[PDB]
Amino acid sequence: AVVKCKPTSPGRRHVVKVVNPELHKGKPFAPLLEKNSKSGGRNNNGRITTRHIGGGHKQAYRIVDFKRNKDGIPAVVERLEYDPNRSANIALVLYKDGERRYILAPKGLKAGDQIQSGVDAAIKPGNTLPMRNIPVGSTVHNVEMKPGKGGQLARSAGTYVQIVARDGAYVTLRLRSGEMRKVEADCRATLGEVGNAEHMLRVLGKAGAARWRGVRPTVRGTAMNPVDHPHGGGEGRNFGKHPVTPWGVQTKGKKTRSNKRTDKFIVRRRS
Amino acid sequence: MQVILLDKVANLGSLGDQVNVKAGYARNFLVPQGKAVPATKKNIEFFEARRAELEAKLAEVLAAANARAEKINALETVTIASKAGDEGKLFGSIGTRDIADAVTAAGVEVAKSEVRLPNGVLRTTGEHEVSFQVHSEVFAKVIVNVVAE
Amino acid sequence: MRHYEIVFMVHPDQSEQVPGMIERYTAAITGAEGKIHRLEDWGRRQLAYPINKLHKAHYVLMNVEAPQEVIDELETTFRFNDAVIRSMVMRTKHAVTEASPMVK
Amino acid sequence: SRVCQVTGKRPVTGNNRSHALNATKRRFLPNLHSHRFWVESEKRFVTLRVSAKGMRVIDKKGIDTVLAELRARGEKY
RNA sequence: GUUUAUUAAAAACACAGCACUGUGCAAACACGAAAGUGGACGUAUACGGUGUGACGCCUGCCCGGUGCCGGAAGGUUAAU
Ligand SMILES: [Mg+2]
Ligand SMILES: [Mg+2]
Ligand SMILES: [Mg+2]
Ligand SMILES: [Mg+2]
Ligand SMILES: [Mg+2]
Ligand SMILES: [Mg+2]
Ligand SMILES: [Mg+2]
Ligand SMILES: [Mg+2]
Ligand SMILES: [Mg+2]
Ligand SMILES: [Mg+2]
Ligand SMILES: [Mg+2]
Ligand SMILES: [Mg+2]
Ligand SMILES: [Mg+2]
Ligand SMILES: [Mg+2]
Repeated sequence: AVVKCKPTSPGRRHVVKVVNPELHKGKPFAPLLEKNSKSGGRNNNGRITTRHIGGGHKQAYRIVDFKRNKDGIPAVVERLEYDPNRSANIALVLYKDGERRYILAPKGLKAGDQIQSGVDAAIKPGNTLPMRNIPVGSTVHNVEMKPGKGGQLARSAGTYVQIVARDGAYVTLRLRSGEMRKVEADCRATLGEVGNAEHMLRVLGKAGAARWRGVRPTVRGTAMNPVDHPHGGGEGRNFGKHPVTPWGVQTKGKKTRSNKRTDKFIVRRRS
Repeated sequence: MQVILLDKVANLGSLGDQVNVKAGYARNFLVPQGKAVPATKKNIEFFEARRAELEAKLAEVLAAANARAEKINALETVTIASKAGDEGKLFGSIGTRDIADAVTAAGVEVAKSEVRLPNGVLRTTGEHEVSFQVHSEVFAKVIVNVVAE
Repeated sequence: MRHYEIVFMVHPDQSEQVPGMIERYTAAITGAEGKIHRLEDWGRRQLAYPINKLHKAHYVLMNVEAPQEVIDELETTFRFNDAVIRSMVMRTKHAVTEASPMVK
Repeated sequence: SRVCQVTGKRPVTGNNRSHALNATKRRFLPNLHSHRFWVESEKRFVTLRVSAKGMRVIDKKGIDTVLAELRARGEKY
């Protein structure tokens, strides 16, 4: 439910909230939190490695169960919660033996639905079962890449990965970027699309809304000086050269995939 | 790599042969598994004159235990119960340890790396052929039956 | 309740285990106080055209007077049972109990 | 560091003498590889960080010899 | 909002937004002779780069040059 806010002040003129009343308006489950220190984009040498990262609000890492190990114990969903750490909403679930965990929320998962991981699960959104047991053509998310490792594919707000084939030990996955990847069929994969699908509908509206998210201002390269960026300089707005990263490498179209360990798994590249 | 042999190998010859193989095949596979000795003239003395028939004895005390894991293991009534669904539909796959738990219990205490499988997963419930390679010369024709729960 | 006619097409290599399935669908129909009127195995029958890269299948007819909850529950079975190829949950007005023309 | 434990090969320095004979200092790195060697006199594997020349030495002197040379030299393995 | 502490506070930068593009995750990229680290305890609705700069109506033709992308037969071609 998106809400185009009203222009009481310039800066609210274009804010589009995404008001989900189903999210829990309280404190998160404290035994599944830990410290999540910021970095500013600064590695162990102290230098900025990744630019434009800083400030924002303090956050606490919700320990989300991606590996999803509780086989055959049926879980019920206690409530959906907001997660500042990611773009999808998370669901505090409650197993039969009393263990509470967080999972990513599927699309049709509401407060009170049941879920179950394992092999003998039911094929319906929320359940985690190995991809030699999910039918071909279904849409799954939170997909592993190695058996028992942890979900890594389709883990964002409103994404999903289809299972277009199954030939022996591999299944072919149409990824969300359009890329066809062979993953082992023993890799577990939760059914259904991941929940918060209208997350891409939001509009931040004002300059300091991205500052709340740890997104520092991004200076474009043609405004700099010829020592700073390759684009810099000129007596006016001059850009007589090809668009390169500040370290000199081409941007508009140069493919920088240098991994040859995993080219046997990639059936088709994206378009 | 002039290397001496301690057992018959695939495409080069039998015991007591001094074959020139590549260095990777001698170092990584043959020598650590005891199937070769790097042929020093002090080792040709250790082997070819002295232990020509003594190392030939040791290859023949192993074949007596090789034919014995065939003759008593002819029962082929191997019952392994696994959880499954219906008309096939297997919950948990049958590997090579799973076949080497019943034949270990009913037969010889054999390791897991001796089971030979064309399927490897063994999903469909029922009888399945399981060849054995307890040693690289003697084979068996055993069929393991998969039982549901 | 609502009279039905459910005919489905099992893979012919699974023909030896079709009466295993019958004893659970009919159990789920009578498990909801539901009548069954006829149940006629048509055997391995030659296809008119090869679906799923093969030419034969093992047809089963079954007339059913069930509630519509345990029929929608049954439609999800033929979806995720990989042995059955096609299914046809078809609705009829009255409980037809006279046998098929293709039993003779 | 890049030291073959068998032969003691060490990264020496040189020049990139171009076609116009310009000299820029370069390093000749050895062909080191971490490798496991089967020790029949202990029935186990020892992981030596050895150059590709050094594997030729082990296949000529025998592995049970060089591991005695490293004890007498004073380096763990 | 920010900016030349100390002759310039602007029409400059930023900005939300837009688009092209790279990147399947041991990601691309960056800091590092390396281990490693940031990215990110994130997973394409994600991240980096580049351009433009709310909004409204719009964004017309040109692939000859230079770039990048794909084609793999021929031609030429290095060490070996
Ligand atoms: Mg940035
Ligand atoms: Mg921007
Ligand atoms: Mg900018
Ligand atoms: Mg300037
Ligand atoms: Mg420059
Ligand atoms: Mg100008
Ligand atoms: Mg000009
Ligand atoms: Mg000089
Ligand atoms: Mg001033
Ligand atoms: Mg001033
Ligand atoms: Mg501008
Ligand atoms: Mg062109
Ligand atoms: Mg052209
Ligand atoms: Mg080209």
